[PDB]
Amino acid sequence: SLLMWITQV
Amino acid sequence: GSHSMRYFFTSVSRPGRGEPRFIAVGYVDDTQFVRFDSDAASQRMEPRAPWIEQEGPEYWDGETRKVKAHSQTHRVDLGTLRGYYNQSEAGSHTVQRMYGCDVGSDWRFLRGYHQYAYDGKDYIALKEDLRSWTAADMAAQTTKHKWEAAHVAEQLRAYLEGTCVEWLRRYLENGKETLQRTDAPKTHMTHHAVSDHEATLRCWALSFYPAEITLTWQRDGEDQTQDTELVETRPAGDGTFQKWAAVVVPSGQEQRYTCHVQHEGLPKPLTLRWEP
Amino acid sequence: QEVTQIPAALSVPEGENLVLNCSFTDSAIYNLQWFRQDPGKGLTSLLLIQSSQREQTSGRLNASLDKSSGRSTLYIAASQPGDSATYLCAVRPTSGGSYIPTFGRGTSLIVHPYIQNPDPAVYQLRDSKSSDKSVCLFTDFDSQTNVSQSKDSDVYITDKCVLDMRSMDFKSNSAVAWSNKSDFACANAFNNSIIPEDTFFPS
Amino acid sequence: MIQRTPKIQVYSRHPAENGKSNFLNCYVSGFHPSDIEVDLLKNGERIEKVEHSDLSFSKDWSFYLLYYTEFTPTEKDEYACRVNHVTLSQPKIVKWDRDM
Amino acid sequence: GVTQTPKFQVLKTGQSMTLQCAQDMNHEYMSWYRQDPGMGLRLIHYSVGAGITDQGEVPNGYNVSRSTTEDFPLRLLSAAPSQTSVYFCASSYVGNTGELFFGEGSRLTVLEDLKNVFPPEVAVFEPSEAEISHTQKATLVCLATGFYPDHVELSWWVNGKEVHSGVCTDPQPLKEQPALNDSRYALSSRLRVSATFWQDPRNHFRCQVQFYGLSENDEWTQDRAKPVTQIVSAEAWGRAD
Repeated sequence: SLLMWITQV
Repeated sequence: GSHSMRYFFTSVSRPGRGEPRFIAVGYVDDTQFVRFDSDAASQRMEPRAPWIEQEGPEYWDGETRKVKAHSQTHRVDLGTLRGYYNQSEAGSHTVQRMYGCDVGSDWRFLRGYHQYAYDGKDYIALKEDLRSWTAADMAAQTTKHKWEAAHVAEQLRAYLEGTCVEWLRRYLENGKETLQRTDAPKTHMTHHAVSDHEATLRCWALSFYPAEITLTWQRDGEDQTQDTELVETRPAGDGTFQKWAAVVVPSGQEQRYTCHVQHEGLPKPLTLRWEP
Repeated sequence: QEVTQIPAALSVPEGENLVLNCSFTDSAIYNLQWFRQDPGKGLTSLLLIQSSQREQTSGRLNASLDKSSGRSTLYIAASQPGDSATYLCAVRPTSGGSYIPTFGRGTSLIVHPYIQNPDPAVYQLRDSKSSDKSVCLFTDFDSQTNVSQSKDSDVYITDKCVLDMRSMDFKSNSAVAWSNKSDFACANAFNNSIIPEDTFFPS
Repeated sequence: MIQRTPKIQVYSRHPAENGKSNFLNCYVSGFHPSDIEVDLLKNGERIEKVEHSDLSFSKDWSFYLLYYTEFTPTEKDEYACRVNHVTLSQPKIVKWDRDM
Repeated sequence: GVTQTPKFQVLKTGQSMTLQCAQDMNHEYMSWYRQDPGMGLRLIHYSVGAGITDQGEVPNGYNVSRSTTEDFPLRLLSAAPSQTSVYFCASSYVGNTGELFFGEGSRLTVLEDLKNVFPPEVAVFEPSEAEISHTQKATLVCLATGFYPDHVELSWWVNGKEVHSGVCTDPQPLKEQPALNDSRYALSSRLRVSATFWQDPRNHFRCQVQFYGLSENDEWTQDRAKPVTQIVSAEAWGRAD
């Protein structure tokens, strides 16, 4: 299951 | 034994095109189980392993929304990085991200990862302690600062140590027959005359899983590391792998060499010797 | 999955330190955000606390998060009339894939102005365009009085409003009443309200 | 920036046995950027329905893909893989050798 | 930040319209809400990125699209009275702190018949001599009456410049006919100044009410002047009397 909260570089 | 779940993401800018290309794939050990292609018609996360097809609509809708979010985030990253490196809009660039977790024989958390690369080289990576970052260059220091200020590591660590391992366990169980298996290598040796006083001996390992394997040649008991031609382990296309190692030997001395095969699917390492 | 704010209404005198409560049933949240909204206006973000953190501060505002207990507390120090508004609490899910927030229904807060020198009075103001029509202004009363609607149809009464004259460090409450009825007069305009006994009624 | 030339391996899924259905594979790895052109040939001609795996990469960020198509080997028919990449001044042709 | 338009809009039943929402923060997540008394904020539609949109709690009657990163248009193909509400667009990252950013809000009133639209009448009332002697202060009162829908913005202007000090405007209008669902509205405001300032015949006071009503493309053919978006004002001058 994928990570949900991804942060932009 | 030990296991892992990893997700790989590749985003490529396409100057002149309406959207960049985004491809995501997920793996449990050496078995791929899902994929997403931004250029594809469905626009949904797709199953690529039989055991994952069991998951219901809720799973697929959720994975699809999360992967589309990933796509959007990476679309923005492409522009951001172009800025950090003050590059032109005319060239194509690549961003890659990989994250996942490893568990031991007890299926308990062992390690977590979250690495990022720009144009083929390390950009920023989460350190083993899952609390700090390693920035590859000056540009990455801006990202490091940004991620530290937003407490990214703390929020991420929770996924790596919790959600990631929990779903990995669920997958290992649902896909037992596939994932919790070992296919011992089928081995054999071939002989090919080279010059007139030389011949090539090639040791083969086929139809094995997992991919991890060790092929070594010996001449009268001693390692031939330097003089051994070894090819990268390759996929057969049916879920198993292949590999071979070869040595060139003087005609009439073939019997002096031995090939040694080590794989977890074997109760004991195998030794092969040319037999006329 | 459910966010609740109790009490749903709070009344406090200017200057007091207050506490607003937030409760959520599912502890798996990514963050918790507090907002304030005034009637007819939009939503202003006050504080944002990430689930990995414990508290946030901004001026007189301070909020705590107890994720394990499924609760958050918003503290407002030395409250002012301007803090009057509806405070909303919201959370976002850590997992699920929708990113959709869940909002509480809010707590309506009213911070009553402190009137240093109450001087309740009812005045008649005439139209600048024609001394024909007028309005009745009830003003300078303290926090103790509430303004009621009229008992007659076609009689209009606004609720108490506080105005501030900063350069004079002065503030005052007022409510307005008017009507085209012939029997309406400032003397009886606020008859349906409970007004101070010594309210000034100039003749 | 940095660009790595692809490694190429052309082989069959199962041991070659003339007249027996099999799968011809062309595994390209260790390359970057990901844009790559791979074609399977039969006697110098480009083969019709050739599919490939989903793009993925290794620890060192280099890419890898498996191109494959079902076929029936014979003594006469010769197969090969033709690959073109930015790191290649000319498309590289690797002939299939089952005897190895 | 988040910019949504229009701030005010009147529509006849069956008319179509699109509320715009733009954000320049590279936010992946965008959403639309409607807020109504006793209902709280209800999610209509949302999007986690370009090329994806999903239904919220009350999607029926609304359509959205996310062709770009910056915009998330909300469209009403055929406006219904049940859609009269205040709409809010909200955006955020799908990471970082996850903070939500709300747009300023758009008020929409959908009516079966546009003849129910009325601009406000505005009047300014002068401070009483009794207040002036009793408190040494002078309160002016502005009354905006008989308008519909409740789409107004009231401001005070002293000697040509807007003022905020000493002003209190009712937070919300009152219904002139409380029992009716389509009642006209009234709003009051007060501007208090020193007795000395009011007594100077050189001081000019103006209460301005910006009303948002009909536009050119609306049918009228009545007799009463078309209640278009306009400003209605009332004024008063200081006086020694």
